[PDB]
Amino acid sequence: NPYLFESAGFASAFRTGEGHLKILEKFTQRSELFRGIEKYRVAVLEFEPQSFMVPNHCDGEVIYVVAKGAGIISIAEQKAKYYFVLKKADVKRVPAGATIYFVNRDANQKLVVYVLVKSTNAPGEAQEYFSGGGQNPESFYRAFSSDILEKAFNTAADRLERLFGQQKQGPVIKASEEQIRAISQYASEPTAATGGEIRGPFNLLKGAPLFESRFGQFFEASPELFAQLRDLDVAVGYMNINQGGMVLPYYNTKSTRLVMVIEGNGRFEMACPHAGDVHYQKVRGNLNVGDLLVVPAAHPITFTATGGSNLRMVGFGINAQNNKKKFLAGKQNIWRNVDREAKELSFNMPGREVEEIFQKQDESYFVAGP
Ligand SMILES: O=C(O)c1ccccc1O
Ligand SMILES: [Cl-]
Ligand SMILES: [Cu+]
Ligand code: NA
Repeated sequence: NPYLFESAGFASAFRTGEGHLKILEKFTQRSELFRGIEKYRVAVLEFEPQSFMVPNHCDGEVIYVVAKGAGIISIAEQKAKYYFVLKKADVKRVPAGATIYFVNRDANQKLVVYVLVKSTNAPGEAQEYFSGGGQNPESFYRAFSSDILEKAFNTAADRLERLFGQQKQGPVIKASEEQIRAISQYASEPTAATGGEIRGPFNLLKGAPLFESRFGQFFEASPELFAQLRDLDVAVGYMNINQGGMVLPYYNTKSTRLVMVIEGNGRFEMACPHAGDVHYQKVRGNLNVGDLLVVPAAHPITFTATGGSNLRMVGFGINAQNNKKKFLAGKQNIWRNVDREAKELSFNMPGREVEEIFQKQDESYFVAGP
């Protein structure tokens, strides 16, 4: 099964006592089937209580989704400073090359963010550039010659050796309660909101889901409605399947989805046709917290919640503009927009009987699972 990337298969670019980054392999290293998603990476960042990330920029465009906890993100640009508060299920776009850091200000709970990265240059390559730090993480200022740094900073070499030579604790480090309180104060300060500014986070569970029943909900932030997604042609979806529920089988017309488990457990089945006559392989598996599943566009799929909790999933939708979900069963489904004769011809069954079978399910979207 090339579609399922267990959390264990993720690579760990850094790990400290205060945090870690896990990132998926370039999808094209797994399979040539993934040439369509070559520009994209998925990562998980975790911060321990009272932690701070050394300032750095990512060369890729980034979307962060808060999976667990609470915190702050700050952004330092040439001509602007931002602070935003991050809560569970908030989503935040960070422009490529923006210098950022995070703070987990909570004393007890980890802050866990799931990350989509879209490359701009070579497909799928993603790198952090530590402006902060010194020895570990290595600051990029150490790449420049001393004669250059001295002129640039108008300072003697010995002050610069001290400046870039004392950080050794790695990319995520402890911050004191007091340091945190002071950053919290700077973050709560009112600013002048301009046009052209980086936009703050939006809650994915805000307002009305795109569809629901008693057994689940699908929320989505589409690129049509969110300018900070529009230029990447990305949608962010949130699937909340009630304990013991399922989503009815469906396909996305246009948009391949990179699906990460937030909470709970489940399983899935997908149909995949990837000259003799077309055959659809059964792609099947289980899902745990932190797993990634690639759901290619046009592929029929169902997710089943298993265990004693809801199955909660976030999906990064690519090529998302005008995407729709075609449901394959339930009251509201594609066959409602097919007339009798075509049902009859299609299944070689008298048409009224096809209608009867297709209308037995009075519920839509989500139902009691097997
Ligand atoms: O949009 C999807 O098909 C999807 C599926 C599972 C989880 C989140 C999602 O956005
Ligand atoms: Cl017939
Ligand atoms: Cu396929
Ligand atoms: Na017929």
